[PDB]
Amino acid sequence: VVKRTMTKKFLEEAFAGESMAHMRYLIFAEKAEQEGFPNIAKLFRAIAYAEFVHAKNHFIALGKLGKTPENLQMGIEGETFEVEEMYPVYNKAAEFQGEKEAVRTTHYALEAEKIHAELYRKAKEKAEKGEDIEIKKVYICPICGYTAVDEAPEYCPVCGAPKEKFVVFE
Amino acid sequence: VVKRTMTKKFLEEAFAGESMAHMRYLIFAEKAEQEGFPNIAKLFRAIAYAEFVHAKNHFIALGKLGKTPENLQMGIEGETFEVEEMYPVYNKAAEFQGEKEAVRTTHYALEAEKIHAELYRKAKEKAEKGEDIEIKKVYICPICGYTAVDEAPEYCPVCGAPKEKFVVFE
Ligand SMILES: [Zn+2]
Ligand SMILES: [Zn+2]
Ligand SMILES: [Zn+2]
Ligand SMILES: [Zn+2]
Ligand SMILES: [Zn+2]
Ligand SMILES: [Zn+2]
Repeated sequence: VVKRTMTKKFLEEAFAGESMAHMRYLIFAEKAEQEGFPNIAKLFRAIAYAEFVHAKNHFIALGKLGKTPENLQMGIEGETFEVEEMYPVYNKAAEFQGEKEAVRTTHYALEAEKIHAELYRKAKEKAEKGEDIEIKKVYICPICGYTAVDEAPEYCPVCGAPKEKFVVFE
Repeated sequence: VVKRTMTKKFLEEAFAGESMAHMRYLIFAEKAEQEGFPNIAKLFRAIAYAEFVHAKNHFIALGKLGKTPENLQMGIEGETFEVEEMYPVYNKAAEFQGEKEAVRTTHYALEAEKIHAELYRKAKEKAEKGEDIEIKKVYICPICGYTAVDEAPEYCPVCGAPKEKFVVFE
Protein backbone atom coordinates (compact mmCIF):
# COMPACT_ATOMS: atom_id res chain seq x y z
CA VAL A 1 0.00 0.00 0.00
CA VAL A 2 1.25 3.48 -1.00
CA LYS A 3 1.92 5.66 2.10
CA ARG A 4 4.09 8.66 1.06
CA THR A 5 1.88 11.79 0.92
CA MET A 6 2.86 13.12 -2.55
CA THR A 7 2.75 9.70 -4.22
CA LYS A 8 -0.66 9.01 -2.64
CA LYS A 9 -1.96 12.39 -3.84
CA PHE A 10 -0.54 11.71 -7.32
CA LEU A 11 -2.19 8.28 -7.50
CA GLU A 12 -5.48 9.78 -6.27
CA GLU A 13 -5.27 12.31 -9.12
CA ALA A 14 -4.39 9.52 -11.59
CA PHE A 15 -7.36 7.47 -10.38
CA ALA A 16 -9.61 10.51 -10.98
CA GLY A 17 -7.92 11.00 -14.36
CA GLU A 18 -8.42 7.41 -15.46
CA SER A 19 -12.04 7.42 -14.28
CA MET A 20 -12.78 10.53 -16.32
CA ALA A 21 -11.12 9.12 -19.43
CA HIS A 22 -12.95 5.81 -19.09
CA MET A 23 -16.20 7.78 -18.76
CA ARG A 24 -15.42 10.10 -21.69
CA TYR A 25 -14.69 7.05 -23.85
CA LEU A 26 -17.99 5.32 -23.00
CA ILE A 27 -19.87 8.53 -23.86
CA PHE A 28 -17.83 8.84 -27.05
CA ALA A 29 -18.53 5.19 -27.98
CA GLU A 30 -22.27 5.73 -27.72
CA LYS A 31 -21.94 8.86 -29.94
CA ALA A 32 -19.81 7.00 -32.48
CA GLU A 33 -22.48 4.25 -32.72
CA GLN A 34 -25.17 6.88 -33.34
CA GLU A 35 -23.07 8.44 -36.15
CA GLY A 36 -22.53 5.02 -37.82
CA PHE A 37 -18.93 4.25 -36.84
CA PRO A 38 -19.44 0.91 -34.96
CA ASN A 39 -15.76 -0.07 -35.19
CA ILE A 40 -14.65 3.30 -33.71
CA ALA A 41 -17.31 2.71 -31.06
CA LYS A 42 -15.61 -0.68 -30.35
CA LEU A 43 -12.22 1.10 -30.28
CA PHE A 44 -13.49 3.55 -27.61
CA ARG A 45 -15.06 0.76 -25.42
CA ALA A 46 -11.89 -1.34 -25.50
CA ILE A 47 -9.65 1.58 -24.61
CA ALA A 48 -12.19 2.44 -21.86
CA TYR A 49 -11.53 -1.04 -20.47
CA ALA A 50 -7.78 -0.29 -20.51
CA GLU A 51 -8.43 2.89 -18.46
CA PHE A 52 -10.50 0.74 -16.03
CA VAL A 53 -7.48 -1.58 -15.68
CA HIS A 54 -5.25 1.41 -14.97
CA ALA A 55 -7.71 2.93 -12.44
CA LYS A 56 -8.16 -0.42 -10.68
CA ASN A 57 -4.40 -0.76 -10.30
CA HIS A 58 -4.14 2.71 -8.75
CA PHE A 59 -7.17 2.04 -6.56
CA ILE A 60 -5.73 -1.25 -5.23
CA ALA A 61 -2.24 0.27 -4.74
CA LEU A 62 -3.87 2.94 -2.56
CA GLY A 63 -5.49 0.23 -0.45
CA LYS A 64 -9.07 1.22 -1.20
CA LEU A 65 -10.36 -2.19 -2.22
CA GLY A 66 -11.61 -4.33 0.64
CA LYS A 67 -14.32 -6.93 1.16
CA THR A 68 -17.84 -6.52 -0.18
CA PRO A 69 -19.33 -5.22 3.14
CA GLU A 70 -16.66 -2.52 3.45
CA ASN A 71 -16.96 -1.63 -0.25
CA LEU A 72 -20.70 -1.27 0.33
CA GLN A 73 -19.98 1.03 3.29
CA MET A 74 -17.74 3.21 1.01
CA GLY A 75 -20.69 3.36 -1.37
CA ILE A 76 -23.12 4.34 1.39
CA GLU A 77 -20.79 7.18 2.46
CA GLY A 78 -20.20 8.53 -1.08
CA GLU A 79 -23.92 8.48 -1.88
CA THR A 80 -24.78 10.14 1.43
CA PHE A 81 -22.29 12.92 0.86
CA GLU A 82 -23.89 13.49 -2.60
CA VAL A 83 -27.44 13.46 -1.22
CA GLU A 84 -26.87 15.51 1.91
CA GLU A 85 -24.09 17.87 0.91
CA MET A 86 -22.97 18.06 -2.73
CA TYR A 87 -26.00 18.00 -5.01
CA PRO A 88 -28.32 20.21 -2.84
CA VAL A 89 -25.60 22.86 -2.87
CA TYR A 90 -24.70 22.52 -6.59
CA ASN A 91 -28.41 22.48 -7.45
CA LYS A 92 -29.01 25.68 -5.45
CA ALA A 93 -26.02 27.48 -7.02
CA ALA A 94 -27.18 26.44 -10.47
CA GLU A 95 -30.64 27.87 -9.69
CA PHE A 96 -29.11 30.99 -8.14
CA GLN A 97 -26.97 31.45 -11.28
CA GLY A 98 -29.91 30.93 -13.69
CA GLU A 99 -28.25 27.80 -15.19
CA LYS A 100 -31.37 25.79 -15.99
CA GLU A 101 -29.59 22.83 -17.57
CA ALA A 102 -27.36 22.42 -14.51
CA VAL A 103 -30.53 22.70 -12.31
CA ARG A 104 -31.83 19.77 -14.34
CA THR A 105 -28.80 17.43 -14.21
CA THR A 106 -28.18 17.97 -10.48
CA HIS A 107 -31.85 17.28 -9.75
CA TYR A 108 -31.71 14.15 -11.88
CA ALA A 109 -28.60 12.95 -10.00
CA LEU A 110 -29.82 13.93 -6.52
CA GLU A 111 -33.10 11.98 -6.72
CA ALA A 112 -31.27 8.83 -7.93
CA GLU A 113 -28.51 8.99 -5.27
CA LYS A 114 -31.22 8.87 -2.60
CA ILE A 115 -32.20 5.46 -3.92
CA HIS A 116 -28.64 4.20 -4.19
CA ALA A 117 -27.77 4.91 -0.54
CA GLU A 118 -30.79 2.85 0.54
CA LEU A 119 -30.08 -0.08 -1.76
CA TYR A 120 -26.49 -0.28 -0.55
CA ARG A 121 -27.67 -0.05 3.10
CA LYS A 122 -29.99 -2.96 2.47
CA ALA A 123 -27.33 -5.01 0.65
CA LYS A 124 -24.77 -4.49 3.42
CA GLU A 125 -27.01 -6.12 6.07
CA LYS A 126 -27.04 -9.15 3.77
CA ALA A 127 -23.32 -9.22 2.83
CA GLU A 128 -22.21 -8.81 6.46
CA LYS A 129 -24.21 -11.99 7.34
CA GLY A 130 -22.48 -13.77 4.44
CA GLU A 131 -25.77 -13.73 2.47
CA ASP A 132 -26.00 -12.46 -1.14
CA ILE A 133 -29.05 -10.25 -1.79
CA GLU A 134 -32.11 -11.72 -3.49
CA ILE A 135 -33.00 -9.79 -6.63
CA LYS A 136 -34.32 -10.68 -10.09
CA LYS A 137 -33.53 -7.50 -12.07
CA VAL A 138 -32.60 -3.78 -11.92
CA TYR A 139 -34.18 -1.03 -14.01
CA ILE A 140 -32.22 2.18 -14.79
CA CYS A 141 -33.80 5.19 -16.54
CA PRO A 142 -31.29 6.19 -19.28
CA ILE A 143 -32.47 9.85 -19.08
CA CYS A 144 -32.26 10.61 -15.40
CA GLY A 145 -30.71 7.50 -13.82
CA TYR A 146 -33.72 6.65 -11.64
CA THR A 147 -33.17 3.18 -10.21
CA ALA A 148 -35.72 0.44 -9.36
CA VAL A 149 -35.13 -3.12 -8.18
CA ASP A 150 -37.43 -5.91 -9.45
CA GLU A 151 -40.48 -3.76 -10.21
CA ALA A 152 -40.68 -0.31 -11.77
CA PRO A 153 -43.54 2.15 -12.43
CA GLU A 154 -44.83 2.48 -16.02
CA TYR A 155 -43.23 5.92 -16.21
CA CYS A 156 -40.12 7.26 -14.58
CA PRO A 157 -41.29 9.34 -11.61
CA VAL A 158 -38.44 11.84 -12.20
CA CYS A 159 -38.38 12.54 -15.94
CA GLY A 160 -41.53 10.79 -17.24
CA ALA A 161 -39.73 8.32 -19.58
CA PRO A 162 -41.67 5.10 -20.30
CA LYS A 163 -40.69 1.80 -18.66
CA GLU A 164 -39.85 0.26 -22.09
CA LYS A 165 -36.87 2.65 -22.29
CA PHE A 166 -35.42 1.43 -18.97
CA VAL A 167 -32.07 -0.37 -19.05
CA VAL A 168 -32.40 -3.85 -17.48
CA PHE A 169 -29.64 -5.64 -15.62
CA GLU A 170 -30.54 -9.30 -15.11
CA VAL B 1 -24.69 24.97 -22.25
CA VAL B 2 -23.41 26.14 -18.87
CA LYS B 3 -21.41 29.38 -18.95
CA ARG B 4 -21.37 30.79 -15.39
CA THR B 5 -17.91 30.14 -13.88
CA MET B 6 -19.11 28.68 -10.53
CA THR B 7 -21.82 26.33 -11.86
CA LYS B 8 -19.43 25.10 -14.58
CA LYS B 9 -16.70 24.37 -12.06
CA PHE B 10 -19.34 22.55 -9.93
CA LEU B 11 -20.52 20.44 -12.88
CA GLU B 12 -16.87 19.61 -13.69
CA GLU B 13 -16.46 18.41 -10.08
CA ALA B 14 -19.70 16.46 -10.26
CA PHE B 15 -18.57 14.84 -13.54
CA ALA B 16 -15.28 13.88 -11.83
CA GLY B 17 -17.21 12.50 -8.81
CA GLU B 18 -19.67 10.59 -11.04
CA SER B 19 -16.80 9.09 -13.05
CA MET B 20 -15.01 7.90 -9.90
CA ALA B 21 -18.19 6.47 -8.39
CA HIS B 22 -18.86 4.54 -11.61
CA MET B 23 -15.27 3.31 -11.62
CA ARG B 24 -15.41 2.29 -7.92
CA TYR B 25 -18.67 0.41 -8.53
CA LEU B 26 -17.16 -1.49 -11.48
CA ILE B 27 -14.17 -2.45 -9.28
CA PHE B 28 -16.50 -3.40 -6.42
CA ALA B 29 -18.63 -5.47 -8.84
CA GLU B 30 -15.71 -7.61 -9.90
CA LYS B 31 -14.77 -8.10 -6.22
CA ALA B 32 -18.33 -9.00 -5.22
CA GLU B 33 -18.45 -11.77 -7.86
CA GLN B 34 -15.07 -13.20 -6.73
CA GLU B 35 -16.45 -13.30 -3.14
CA GLY B 36 -19.60 -15.21 -4.22
CA PHE B 37 -22.12 -12.32 -4.25
CA PRO B 38 -23.33 -12.32 -7.91
CA ASN B 39 -26.49 -10.35 -7.12
CA ILE B 40 -24.59 -7.64 -5.23
CA ALA B 41 -22.23 -7.56 -8.24
CA LYS B 42 -25.33 -7.07 -10.47
CA LEU B 43 -26.44 -4.21 -8.20
CA PHE B 44 -23.00 -2.58 -8.39
CA ARG B 45 -22.98 -2.79 -12.23
CA ALA B 46 -26.52 -1.43 -12.58
CA ILE B 47 -25.84 1.55 -10.29
CA ALA B 48 -22.53 2.15 -12.08
CA TYR B 49 -24.61 2.54 -15.24
CA ALA B 50 -26.79 5.13 -13.47
CA GLU B 51 -23.63 7.08 -12.54
CA PHE B 52 -22.74 6.90 -16.26
CA VAL B 53 -26.14 8.51 -16.99
CA HIS B 54 -25.44 11.33 -14.49
CA ALA B 55 -21.88 11.93 -15.79
CA LYS B 56 -23.08 11.98 -19.42
CA ASN B 57 -25.74 14.53 -18.49
CA HIS B 58 -23.17 16.77 -16.76
CA PHE B 59 -20.74 16.27 -19.67
CA ILE B 60 -23.38 17.21 -22.29
CA ALA B 61 -24.56 20.17 -20.14
CA LEU B 62 -20.90 21.32 -20.11
CA GLY B 63 -20.93 21.33 -23.93
CA LYS B 64 -18.17 18.72 -24.05
CA LEU B 65 -19.69 16.21 -26.46
CA GLY B 66 -19.23 16.79 -30.17
CA LYS B 67 -19.06 14.65 -33.28
CA THR B 68 -16.76 11.65 -33.50
CA PRO B 69 -13.76 13.53 -35.05
CA GLU B 70 -13.74 16.22 -32.35
CA ASN B 71 -14.33 13.54 -29.67
CA LEU B 72 -11.29 11.69 -31.05
CA GLN B 73 -9.24 14.92 -30.93
CA MET B 74 -10.11 15.42 -27.23
CA GLY B 75 -9.05 11.82 -26.65
CA ILE B 76 -5.73 12.49 -28.43
CA GLU B 77 -5.03 15.59 -26.29
CA GLY B 78 -5.87 13.71 -23.04
CA GLU B 79 -3.67 10.74 -24.02
CA THR B 80 -0.86 13.11 -24.95
CA PHE B 81 -0.96 14.94 -21.64
CA GLU B 82 -0.82 11.49 -19.85
CA VAL B 83 2.11 10.28 -21.98
CA GLU B 84 4.30 13.38 -22.07
CA GLU B 85 3.42 15.15 -18.84
CA MET B 86 1.48 13.33 -16.12
CA TYR B 87 2.84 9.77 -15.87
CA PRO B 88 6.58 10.47 -16.54
CA VAL B 89 6.38 12.89 -13.61
CA TYR B 90 4.22 10.65 -11.32
CA ASN B 91 6.47 7.67 -12.15
CA LYS B 92 9.59 9.74 -11.33
CA ALA B 93 8.01 10.96 -8.04
CA ALA B 94 7.04 7.40 -7.03
CA GLU B 95 10.59 6.14 -7.75
CA PHE B 96 12.14 9.05 -5.88
CA GLN B 97 9.83 8.39 -2.90
CA GLY B 98 10.51 4.62 -2.99
CA GLU B 99 6.88 3.61 -3.68
CA LYS B 100 7.44 0.55 -5.83
CA GLU B 101 3.76 -0.32 -6.32
CA ALA B 102 3.13 3.22 -7.60
CA VAL B 103 6.25 2.92 -9.82
CA ARG B 104 4.61 -0.18 -11.27
CA THR B 105 1.07 1.18 -11.87
CA THR B 106 2.36 4.42 -13.46
CA HIS B 107 4.69 2.36 -15.70
CA TYR B 108 1.78 0.15 -16.67
CA ALA B 109 -0.37 3.20 -17.50
CA LEU B 110 2.44 5.03 -19.33
CA GLU B 111 3.25 2.21 -21.83
CA ALA B 112 -0.41 1.66 -22.68
CA GLU B 113 -1.30 5.35 -23.32
CA LYS B 114 1.37 5.68 -26.04
CA ILE B 115 -0.62 3.13 -28.04
CA HIS B 116 -3.93 4.91 -27.35
CA ALA B 117 -2.94 8.28 -28.80
CA GLU B 118 -1.71 6.64 -32.05
CA LEU B 119 -4.96 4.67 -32.54
CA TYR B 120 -7.10 7.75 -31.97
CA ARG B 121 -4.84 9.63 -34.37
CA LYS B 122 -5.41 6.89 -36.97
CA ALA B 123 -9.15 6.74 -36.34
CA LYS B 124 -9.58 10.52 -36.57
CA GLU B 125 -8.05 10.50 -40.05
CA LYS B 126 -10.64 7.95 -41.16
CA ALA B 127 -13.52 9.62 -39.32
CA GLU B 128 -12.81 13.09 -40.77
CA LYS B 129 -13.42 11.80 -44.32
CA GLY B 130 -16.58 9.88 -43.28
CA GLU B 131 -14.95 6.44 -43.06
CA ASP B 132 -15.25 4.00 -40.18
CA ILE B 133 -11.98 2.30 -39.26
CA GLU B 134 -11.23 -1.15 -40.59
CA ILE B 135 -10.29 -3.53 -37.72
CA LYS B 136 -12.08 -6.60 -36.34
CA LYS B 137 -10.46 -7.06 -32.90
CA VAL B 138 -8.96 -5.06 -30.05
CA TYR B 139 -6.95 -6.90 -27.38
CA ILE B 140 -6.43 -5.59 -23.83
CA CYS B 141 -4.14 -6.94 -21.12
CA PRO B 142 -6.24 -7.37 -17.95
CA ILE B 143 -3.16 -6.77 -15.76
CA CYS B 144 -1.42 -3.74 -17.20
CA GLY B 145 -3.90 -2.42 -19.79
CA TYR B 146 -1.60 -2.99 -22.80
CA THR B 147 -3.49 -2.48 -26.01
CA ALA B 148 -3.14 -4.32 -29.32
CA VAL B 149 -5.31 -4.23 -32.40
CA ASP B 150 -6.20 -7.26 -34.55
CA GLU B 151 -3.47 -9.54 -33.16
CA ALA B 152 -2.42 -10.11 -29.55
CA PRO B 153 1.34 -10.46 -28.92
CA GLU B 154 2.55 -13.93 -27.79
CA TYR B 155 3.06 -12.32 -24.37
CA CYS B 156 2.46 -8.87 -22.91
CA PRO B 157 5.72 -6.94 -23.36
CA VAL B 158 4.86 -4.83 -20.29
CA CYS B 159 3.82 -7.32 -17.58
CA GLY B 160 4.66 -10.68 -19.26
CA ALA B 161 1.10 -12.12 -19.35
CA PRO B 162 0.33 -14.92 -21.85
CA LYS B 163 -1.48 -14.12 -25.12
CA GLU B 164 -4.39 -16.10 -23.69
CA LYS B 165 -5.11 -13.71 -20.78
CA PHE B 166 -5.88 -10.80 -23.19
CA VAL B 167 -9.50 -9.56 -23.18
CA VAL B 168 -10.95 -9.45 -26.71
CA PHE B 169 -13.19 -6.70 -28.08
CA GLU B 170 -14.64 -7.85 -31.41
ZN1 LIG C 1 -4.85 5.20 -18.77
ZN1 LIG D 1 -25.12 7.10 -6.90
ZN1 LIG E 1 -36.04 9.14 -15.74
ZN1 LIG F 1 -24.77 9.78 -9.53
ZN1 LIG G 1 -5.40 6.08 -22.28
ZN1 LIG H 1 0.16 -6.69 -19.45
